[PDB]
Amino acid sequence: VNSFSGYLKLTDNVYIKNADIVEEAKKVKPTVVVNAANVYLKHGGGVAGALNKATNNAMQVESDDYIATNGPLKVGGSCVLSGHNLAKHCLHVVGPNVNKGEDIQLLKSAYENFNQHEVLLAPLLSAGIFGADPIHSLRVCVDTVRTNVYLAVFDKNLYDKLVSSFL
Ligand SMILES: Cc1oc(=O)oc1CSc1ncnc2[nH]cnc12
Repeated sequence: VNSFSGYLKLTDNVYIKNADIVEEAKKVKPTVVVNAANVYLKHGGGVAGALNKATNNAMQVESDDYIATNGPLKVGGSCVLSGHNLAKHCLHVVGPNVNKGEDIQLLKSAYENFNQHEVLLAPLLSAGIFGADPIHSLRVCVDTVRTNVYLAVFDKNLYDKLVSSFL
């Protein structure tokens, strides 16, 4: 038993809800919240901008030191950093950005990072401003992640479409 509430169960291990991931993190304080990161951990907009704003820019400060020490992530890769006031940990995962021409097959590799964590609160990777088809992202999530994932979909219209079209 865990504290996630109001989710629709899609599969044995995947759950979905129309929610703001920032507000969901602040209420659940999950062990892991996933950020829709880029390789530079520049948290400007989308999910990343919103999570970082909710940390009063502490996520960005921590991220800049991480990059200064380690260099950029790989597309499809991840790193674990602090969850600040939102979660114990933040798993920063880089899905391919279609608006940069990145290979969409890297979406499966990106979701594989979720399997290193028993339970996660997450957005759909490569959705929103990363330009991928969210229906496809949900399919890859279901077919790749084996651990327990709670997906927050900000937009109510998209949430309903994701549920209604789910196979
Ligand atoms: C736009 C975007 O940018 C990013 O990096 O990921 C996403 C995923 S959609 C999203 N955008 C904002 N708040 C949310 N809460 C739950 N899903 C979302």
